[PDB]
Amino acid sequence: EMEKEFEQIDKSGSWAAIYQDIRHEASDFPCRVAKLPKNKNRNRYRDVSPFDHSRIKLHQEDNDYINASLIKMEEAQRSYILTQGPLPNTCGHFWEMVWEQKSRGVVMLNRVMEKGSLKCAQYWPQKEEKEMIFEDTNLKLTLISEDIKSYYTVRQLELENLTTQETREILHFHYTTWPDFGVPESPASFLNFLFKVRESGSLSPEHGPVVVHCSAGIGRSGTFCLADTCLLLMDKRKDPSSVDIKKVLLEMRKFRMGLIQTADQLRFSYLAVIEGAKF
Ligand SMILES: [Cl-]
Ligand SMILES: [Cl-]
Ligand SMILES: [Cl-]
Ligand SMILES: [Cl-]
Ligand SMILES: [Cl-]
Ligand SMILES: [Cl-]
Ligand SMILES: [Cl-]
Repeated sequence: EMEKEFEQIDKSGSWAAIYQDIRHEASDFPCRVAKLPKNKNRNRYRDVSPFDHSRIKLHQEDNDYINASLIKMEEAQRSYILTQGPLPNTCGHFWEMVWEQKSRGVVMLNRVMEKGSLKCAQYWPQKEEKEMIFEDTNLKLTLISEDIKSYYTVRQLELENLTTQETREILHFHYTTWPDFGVPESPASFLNFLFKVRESGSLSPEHGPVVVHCSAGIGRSGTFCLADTCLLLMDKRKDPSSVDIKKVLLEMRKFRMGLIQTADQLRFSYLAVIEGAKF
């Protein structure tokens, strides 16, 4: 069904058209907090801001602002936090958010440097013996171990609230092979990656929402949540063919602007849902 639609769209060369339809129909809500002068250095891209209604609020007495959005997919029964790649001055805020929201997993869809350009701060420790302390938010972060595979890495991180000395194990799922240009030829690796995250238990309702990010937290990140949600709906719905990817994406864009940044990413999402459903 979705296969047929895909084939027709591919044949017609109309991905760019469908995508522009989505941009035109997308929700528009205020982002007043994100745009306050005092928050200028908390935003990686001035063009990418969380809506006020869905933004994640930090709990400590300071400025509560982080560029992150709660995407709550009611029918699919899953929530995600989408956020930008942390900046050098917001790494403490990032881990404060993970703590306060009770996240079990963090999903990273970029390399820290791509095409020789910085897309994200080095917000986790690369070496066991060199832990990170975030003094502003009073958190400690230690690399316990990592499982480096050919197309992704999973790291076992220990996050300690230095105030209470409570510790939590955070799983860091790092997809390291997203192409420098465009999207993956095949969704196979991306899909295997998604299934790994699912198998880990990180997406379970017993935990706080998974934190998903790329550089701006809308493009590859959008692809990840969109595919996951659509596959959920297909599995749950009485009539699995009734899942409309464009409608699902518009629903998600009620919670964060700009999800899926290109027609190629839209096409890739279709591809991934189709292939994933077969599995
Ligand atoms: Cl201000
Ligand atoms: Cl990296
Ligand atoms: Cl490449
Ligand atoms: Cl699942
Ligand atoms: Cl990115
Ligand atoms: Cl639908
Ligand atoms: Cl857009």
